[PDB]
Amino acid sequence: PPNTLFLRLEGALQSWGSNEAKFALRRTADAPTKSGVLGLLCAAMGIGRAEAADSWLPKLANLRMGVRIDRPGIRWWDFHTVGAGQRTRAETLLSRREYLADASFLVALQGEPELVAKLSAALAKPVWAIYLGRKSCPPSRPVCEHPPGFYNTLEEALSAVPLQKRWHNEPLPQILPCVMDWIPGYDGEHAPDDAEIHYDLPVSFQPPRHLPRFVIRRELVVGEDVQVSRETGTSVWRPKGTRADYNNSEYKKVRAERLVMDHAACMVCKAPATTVQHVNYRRAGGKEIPEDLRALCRLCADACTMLEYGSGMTTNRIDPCDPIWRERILAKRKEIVEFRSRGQRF
Amino acid sequence: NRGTVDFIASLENLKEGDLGILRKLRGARLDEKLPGFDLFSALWWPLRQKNQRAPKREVAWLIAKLFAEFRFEQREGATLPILMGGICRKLEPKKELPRVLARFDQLASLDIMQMEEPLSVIMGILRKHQQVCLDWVGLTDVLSFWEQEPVKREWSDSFIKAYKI
Amino acid sequence: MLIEIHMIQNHSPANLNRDDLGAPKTCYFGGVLRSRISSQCIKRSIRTSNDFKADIALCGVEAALQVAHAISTHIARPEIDYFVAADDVPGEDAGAGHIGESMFASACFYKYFSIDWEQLVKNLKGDTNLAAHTVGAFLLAAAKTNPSGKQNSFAAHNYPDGILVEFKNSPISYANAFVRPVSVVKESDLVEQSIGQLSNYVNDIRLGVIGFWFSPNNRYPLGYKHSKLASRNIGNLNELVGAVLDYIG
Amino acid sequence: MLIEIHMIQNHSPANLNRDDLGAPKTCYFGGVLRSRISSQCIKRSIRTSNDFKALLGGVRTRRLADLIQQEAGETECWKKAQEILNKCGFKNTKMLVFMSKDKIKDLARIVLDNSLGLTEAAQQVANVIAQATLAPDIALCGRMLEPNDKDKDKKVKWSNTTVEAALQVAHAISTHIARPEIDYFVAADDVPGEDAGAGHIGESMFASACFYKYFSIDWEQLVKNLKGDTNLAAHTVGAFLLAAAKTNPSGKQNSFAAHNYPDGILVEFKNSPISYANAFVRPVSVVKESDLVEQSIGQLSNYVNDIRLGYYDEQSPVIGFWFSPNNRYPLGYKHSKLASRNIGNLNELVGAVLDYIGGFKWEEVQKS
DNA sequence: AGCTGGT
RNA sequence: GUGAACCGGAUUGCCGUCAGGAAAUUAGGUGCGCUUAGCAGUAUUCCCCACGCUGUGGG
DNA sequence: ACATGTGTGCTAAGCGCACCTAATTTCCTGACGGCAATCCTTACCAGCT
Ligand SMILES: [Mg+2]
Repeated sequence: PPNTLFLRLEGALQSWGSNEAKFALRRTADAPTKSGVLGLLCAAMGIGRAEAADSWLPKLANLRMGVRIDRPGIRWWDFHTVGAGQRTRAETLLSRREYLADASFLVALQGEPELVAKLSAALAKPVWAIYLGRKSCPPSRPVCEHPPGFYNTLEEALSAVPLQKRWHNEPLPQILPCVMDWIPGYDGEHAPDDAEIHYDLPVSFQPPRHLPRFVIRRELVVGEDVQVSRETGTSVWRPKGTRADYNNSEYKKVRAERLVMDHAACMVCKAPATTVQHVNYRRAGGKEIPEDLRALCRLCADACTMLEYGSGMTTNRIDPCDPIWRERILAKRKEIVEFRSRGQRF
Repeated sequence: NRGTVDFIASLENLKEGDLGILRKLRGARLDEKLPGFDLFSALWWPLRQKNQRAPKREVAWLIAKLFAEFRFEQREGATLPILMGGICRKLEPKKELPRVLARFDQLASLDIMQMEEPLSVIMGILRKHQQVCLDWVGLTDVLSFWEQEPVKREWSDSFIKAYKI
Repeated sequence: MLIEIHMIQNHSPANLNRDDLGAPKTCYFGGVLRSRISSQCIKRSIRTSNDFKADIALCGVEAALQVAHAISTHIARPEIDYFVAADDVPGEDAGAGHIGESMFASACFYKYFSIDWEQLVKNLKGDTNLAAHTVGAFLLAAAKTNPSGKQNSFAAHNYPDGILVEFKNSPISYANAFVRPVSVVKESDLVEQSIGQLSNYVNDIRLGVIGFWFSPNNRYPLGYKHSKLASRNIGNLNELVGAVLDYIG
Repeated sequence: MLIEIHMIQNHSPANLNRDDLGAPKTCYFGGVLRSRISSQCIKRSIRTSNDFKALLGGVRTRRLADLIQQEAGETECWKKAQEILNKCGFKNTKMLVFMSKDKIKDLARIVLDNSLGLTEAAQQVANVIAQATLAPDIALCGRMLEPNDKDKDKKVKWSNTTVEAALQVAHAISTHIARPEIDYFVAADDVPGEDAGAGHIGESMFASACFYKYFSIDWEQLVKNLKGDTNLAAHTVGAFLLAAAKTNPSGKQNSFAAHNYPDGILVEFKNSPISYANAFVRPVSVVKESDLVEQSIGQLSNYVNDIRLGYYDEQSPVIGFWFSPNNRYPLGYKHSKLASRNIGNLNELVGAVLDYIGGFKWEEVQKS
């Protein structure tokens, strides 16, 4: 019953060639051509060369299809200098290539579910290094997206698939152009006088011989059948770190462990202890292991806050065990003793 | 935000001796003098347990030092790139306008800690032009997120918008 | 089975790929202009020198490679130069040269590679373990010699920092990680922010294989959690080469 | 075999290089602004250095006919020389031409003055220009020559002018955020007047930065373009080492006498060069302890650690050097004890690198 | 005797 | 594998060369921290071995 | 990054400032230098293989 798979063409660069390229100006078209997705199809089966001409192009040449523009990518031109007889003589051959940049597409393939069922297990697992119609243009999205289903008409299938969104505040095309083939509703029907001819229909493959086809423009506004999709997936890293946990339930109980592990005493300037300091801020602590804290008296923990609050805040901590952060701690404690105003709090 | 407003209002409560010792700590971190750290702790600790959103610590320390040095008053709608730019229209475009303009653009490519002296010269020419109001809350929450380029470009476009009018 | 060498590569300021008028080449992605080197340039740079030749079945049955255009993780920043060639013989005035202008760009790049099962076995050359030997050469030969360019005046041969190798068979470039160009926040590096963006994309898509990860002396972890998003946070020269060798066979 | 020479130089407030508008050169490395010194300025200052004078043997002139006319007491050949040059391929007084100085002087003088021809005279002058490769400054910096195809003769040819550069000087990248500073100067009018003002109020921009300077020698290229000899090659390598450690770019040094010396040398012998630009992708922000030089050296040594273990090349180890004068600035302050031959001199490292080059000594080679 | 690099 | 393959825009470069930001400045005047206090005390001193049950080894 | 280690036993209330104030003149650079090629032919002809 699922008669259609929605091919997902999306990458940094892509190009399906137009007809106006025999010489060094090689161009593309503003739609994935029929033999610009059938080449992907033939690569996805793992064959190529002259095998596609028989039983692979006519195996679906009787089958209509439609394409959708998620966003119209702009046309980019890349300089390309073929070296000819250089890595004949050093005469450098010249060229220019056309690239469609940042364009997403959605092709339909409708009519029957046996070939679509064979084709559904052809996009993800079977490969012959599939790309976006150009050999050096990678598909940036899983092509096997948009799972198949029954939607009887071309517009229903082409509009009954959710439309993605990359970031939240992103402009979205409210009109989605649709490229559709010609439907012979009755025998002897003549094409409407707006249907341009596209020459994307191979009858052989190597060397390329071609047939033309009729292409009908069509339109799709968002809202009636197509709609935006859930985005999620935060593209903002900003390295994580918790902070400011007085007590959930596991600070009351975990302060005492190093309080009386060190026998109710300080560690640097040994004396009756009050509080606990934290070293190795890998996690600021909702769940704290008992080999990282440091039960330590009031004045030298105030000196620890001296040294931490000044200069960098960071995630590296003091660790008053290795004697390189010693003179500063004692000096700060000395000015704490000399200059603390208890009546002015803290 | 409902957290930075309390910080600015508590800063406006500070008496002469406290902001004097804050004035003496220009360009100096909050460690080499005990009373400066004590004042900063008193100003900075109690606003985290009452409201869930607080500014960054370095932004708070720098803003406290600059506030003590300059002593403006808090008024909505008086951010830096409006008064800046308003004073740039009162200039000769030939020579002095590029001078003051480059002095302003120096801020857009600096990290939070090193902006004490460029903000000092910007607020010095603001004081020379007799500016009393400065949106300390607005400056603080555009400075605590100064590392994202949208707010920097919005601040610059605010300067452009105030300059063309 | 398919080999995806997702590779990051920072670059010290130097122009590498030049268009007609001499600018660094550019691409369009994510609604911004980003710097670009052409896939032909880096692919020829993988050839044409003997250090990699230590391979004609792989860049010629045609050839066996999918090399992508080097998409910058951030926006393009083309700069310009101004050179004066001196006269060095005392004339009536000073200055003699072309007094032209050059132009350069510093960027952090990304690329994606593809070597399939039969695309490496039918490559063959003469062995069946060659389908592991040549790949094992490749996984660090792709990060062996920066191309070429104006190196005699802009010397830049910065080795890459963070290298991915995946054995996922579905060919998908992770360029959608760089849909938003990478901004810089003071506490992390540009390469570290780009690698965090790549990690953040890695934790996605698996919802709907492994992660073989390279970090030299593991300075760059793929995720700041014990639940590592690659689970193979190791790497030292040919250790990864041999591990891919006995991953394939 | 190729040699890497790395420096980390902190400089006084100075303007060693400017663009057309007069600003110090800047590059966007790692997403932030880094102060830049152009490679060509360093190459020129090392060319004109006071120790290269025994080896300075290249001339880049368009006034070749003036050079011919200077060494002729009474035989005025300056229009004949000009037309010989004008049909050589240069079309005007010409474009810039690179050659050896004394060779072109004497033998272009003898090949120009004789009244034996005008067409073959230009052809042999062009051949003398093209064969002028006996100079190691041309061998280091490199030279091509392209004459016009319009203002020439169909009977005049040009040989292959292929000379490869045996030196890749990198641009000196600052180890931190560039802080470009604006200098305001006036010009005093010496005589007084009514106005009591300046003769010229002007603009100058200066930048104080710790520059990561980076050079590289292709010694194999240095001898494949300097013919079969190695004595001149070793002398040039020693001369560059002395010059680079001893001379500074001749920018606004009369106004900013920043003649400070490189506080770091890293010479490592391998067949795959590396710049430590990625050692400072993270900008170096100083702390209260230590200084900018030490923090930069610390980040550099961290990078040397994970490219000597993570990117280890133990097939060809590092022969990493220093110029730590009596160990004032050590590299391995925490872990990196891989500096195999940390010394505190300059002639010692010169002699050492020419020793791993081959069987040479510092004093014997210094005669070519 | 033809061929190929130059005009 | 496909209007698609396989594919460098390459080499040569000092922006240099002249520059006081100088002339002038009271930081000004007003102010109480202050009302109240034994560092003493036998009738269980928290203990553990430990005495004819208060001497005896210490936490 | 106040709380939590009380240990015979650790108070506390009233009180916290107003206003005049910020100036100008003029001064601001001339010249010299700016790349050539090579990315389809009036195609046969003679140096010589
Ligand atoms: Mg203590």
